[PDB]
Amino acid sequence: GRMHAPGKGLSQSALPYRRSVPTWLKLTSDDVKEQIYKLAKKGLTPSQIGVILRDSHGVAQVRFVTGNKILRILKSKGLAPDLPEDLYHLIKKAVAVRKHLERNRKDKDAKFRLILIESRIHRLARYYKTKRVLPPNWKYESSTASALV
Amino acid sequence: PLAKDLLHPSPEEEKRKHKKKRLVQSPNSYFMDVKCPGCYKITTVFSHAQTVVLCVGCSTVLCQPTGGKARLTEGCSFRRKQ
Amino acid sequence: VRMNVLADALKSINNAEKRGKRQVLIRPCSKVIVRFLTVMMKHGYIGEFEIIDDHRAGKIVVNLTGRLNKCGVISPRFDVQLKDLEKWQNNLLPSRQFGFIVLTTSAGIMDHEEARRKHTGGKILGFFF
Amino acid sequence: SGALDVLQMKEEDVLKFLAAGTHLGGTNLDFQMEQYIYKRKSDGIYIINLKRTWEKLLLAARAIVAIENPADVSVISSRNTGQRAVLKFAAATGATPIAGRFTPGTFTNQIQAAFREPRLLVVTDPRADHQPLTEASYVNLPTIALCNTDSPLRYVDIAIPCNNKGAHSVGLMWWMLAREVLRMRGTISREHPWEVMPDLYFYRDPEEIEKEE
Amino acid sequence: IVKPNGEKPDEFESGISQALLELEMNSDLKAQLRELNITAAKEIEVGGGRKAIIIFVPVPQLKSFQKIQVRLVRELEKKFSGKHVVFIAQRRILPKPTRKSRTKNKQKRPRSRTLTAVHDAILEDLVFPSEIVGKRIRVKLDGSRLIKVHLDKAQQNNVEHKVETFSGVYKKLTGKDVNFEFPEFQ
Amino acid sequence: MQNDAGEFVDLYVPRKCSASNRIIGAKDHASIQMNVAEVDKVTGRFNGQFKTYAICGAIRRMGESDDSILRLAKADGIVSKN
RNA sequence: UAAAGUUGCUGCAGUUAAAAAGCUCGUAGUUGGAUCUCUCUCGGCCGAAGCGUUUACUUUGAAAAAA
Repeated sequence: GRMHAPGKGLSQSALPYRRSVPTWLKLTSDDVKEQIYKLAKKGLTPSQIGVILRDSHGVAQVRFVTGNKILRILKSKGLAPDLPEDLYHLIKKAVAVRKHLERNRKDKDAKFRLILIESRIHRLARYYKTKRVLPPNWKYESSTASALV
Repeated sequence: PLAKDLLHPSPEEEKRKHKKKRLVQSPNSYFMDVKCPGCYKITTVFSHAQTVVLCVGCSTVLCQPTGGKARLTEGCSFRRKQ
Repeated sequence: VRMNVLADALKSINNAEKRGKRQVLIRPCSKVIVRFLTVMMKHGYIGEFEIIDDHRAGKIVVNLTGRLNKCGVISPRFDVQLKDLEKWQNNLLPSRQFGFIVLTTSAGIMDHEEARRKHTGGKILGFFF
Repeated sequence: SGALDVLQMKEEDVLKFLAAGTHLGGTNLDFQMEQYIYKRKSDGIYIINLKRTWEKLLLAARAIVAIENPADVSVISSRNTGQRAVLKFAAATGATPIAGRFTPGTFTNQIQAAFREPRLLVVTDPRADHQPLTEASYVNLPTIALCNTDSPLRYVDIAIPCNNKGAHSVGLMWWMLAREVLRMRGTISREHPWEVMPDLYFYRDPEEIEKEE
Repeated sequence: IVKPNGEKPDEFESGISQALLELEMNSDLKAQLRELNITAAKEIEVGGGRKAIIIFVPVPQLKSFQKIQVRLVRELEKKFSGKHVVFIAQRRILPKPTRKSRTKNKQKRPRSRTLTAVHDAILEDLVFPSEIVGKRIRVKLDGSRLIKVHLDKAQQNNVEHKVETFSGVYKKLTGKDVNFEFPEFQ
Repeated sequence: MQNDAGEFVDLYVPRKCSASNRIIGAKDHASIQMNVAEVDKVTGRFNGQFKTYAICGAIRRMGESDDSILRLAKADGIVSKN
């Protein structure tokens, strides 16, 4: 179930058994990679890149075409985001909640939600520091969070 | 029922099941080629697309985002693949 | 969350056998589950089973000959020496005439009698009778 | 049937089933009766697969024929709809009928006057004839029941999927069971139609006849 | 064309290489065969009296070799009458490390070079024109395993005769019994 | 049920359910032993032979006696297919 | 001390008999999914032949007063 919610939803993606490039996809590996580079240069996260390639270019799974994952491709090319996308969005949400709390101090539910979001941020940051994606000196601050976003 | 054959379920039963609870999971979605009356190329659209897909050679909209399957515009022929 | 997928497999087999069903679906599958099932099948307790190969983790359909009184797991996997095997098999087995204690051993996953034959101990995985 | 050409269902039997409304189930379906239906109609009625109906009827006949004493088979009916059908089946086949009230303890209480020890039990409706079904579980008594789409299958060992609501259908099925039992024994042959038409088994509802007369 | 690492081509390998060279000398697909080469070739018996040709191909070339797979296979079958022919990529299996590991074996074993992955890829390309859409493993009471592969239904026509040649090849170079059935409906 | 010499030492050998292979206890009065008459292939008449199916009371209680007996009959060729 | 499975590791309880924190977060703790089958001394039968990342485990073999 959800880490910070009582819900236990089953909704997710179901990858098909076949790992081969679909017959309708005439795009080559280098064509898909160039598409990924162009989308990344627009400032799109790998999730957005995958969604756009799925919804418009017929790319069912970038991994099965290019043999590599979107973040791995962007890291190889060298234009990957400094801090990982999920951590970036968690920090963005925490900054938004703190900005809201600055003007609404009686919003105790917002305070509870901020506590939960910051706990998620700390768990993700600890994981990333374990894997050396983030420097060991990296620390999320309640006073200087809006500089990482 | 006791002796329910769990190895070879009916295709109707497998289509009834949740996509993840199937014997081997398979998506309920598909990729479909849309052809427009005023276009020379066929555009592949996800059945459950989240983006607003414009015409590959025009400004005509192809599909609209929706809670589930994308809503195709009226006037463009969509054919399912595989 | 789910730890000890072997525990889930054995409990599902137990509940299916109690319900009288002829087949049980076990997911996820694993190497330890397959070896335990092979140990159970070599003694005629379950019969033939099949591994449904997803591309993520296994599934298994186990045919159920109505012979299994009980298959269970021991958690944690206590380390068992040969001199201490009799005490375990006196606590866990209904008789000295039937029933097996499964141990994972440097020589493989196998029942306590064959562990005695190979003169070896290991870690107790479970039991079935 | 046993995949036997002689025991396969014939056209006249199918027309009798369709005229009687035998294939018409009900709005509700029991989860243990799903294997006996074909599909649900647009009016919410389940269609009963007549091939499975014939298979279960012949299985019940095979069960009844393997009882050396004809009186050892007891045929029950509590609803008046199947009472005449049960009486006629008992007269034709040699079974013992219980038409009307079934006194509890008829199988389990040996002091009662009506105490009996059947070797086989055939009931019309498992829901209406639930008491003989429950008492058959005290005396090792296997049971045959004419079950509808919504009929519970507890203590029912051979269920014959059929409309057990309409008088025509239940009378026809008791007539068919009698005919199959006699054919399987040897009395009456399979190469000529039975001289008894099924109307001898139908509940009459005397008001209809009296207003017609 | 043929280029064994042991530098000892055989009569059958040389014959296969010269047949491929001839196919270069007159065909409509010469341009692709210029770069392509093979590692080895073997003749095996699938069962009864029939035989199979197994052409081992360098892995990077395999995909390109699969582009012209159907045409070249048909040509080689025509040159070899009733002999079925199959293209297998030559993949090496690094042994599972134990507490005996030397300087070369210091580098961690790639997953693609494990026995499981290599056998799965061998099975995948052994049926190449047909795609594997399912797999089951049946464990018999004696403990033996039988693999049942479900191939694509729409490609059944040109691979059904190849069944029992696929199984023989797999049992030869892999050592596991395999059956090639087709799903009732995909 | 055997001893070292080889003689059988049990008082008796209880029946097993034909649907579950579990032992039918000596006080299972809800259990049945259905006798199903066998039929000559040509004439369709009771030929004196029968197939015997013992069903425990647990199966009859859960409503599975119907399907269990149907499966047993189908396996024996008494009940046809479809 | 056993009886005491009335201290419960084996092996107890926690709806109403005694009992689940008002509720969440959360560090330590505990527990965690599938997956990987030569020998830089060589001499015309003998030895400088390697905890070969490691540990836990298991099976050895030493060594370990008597009473």
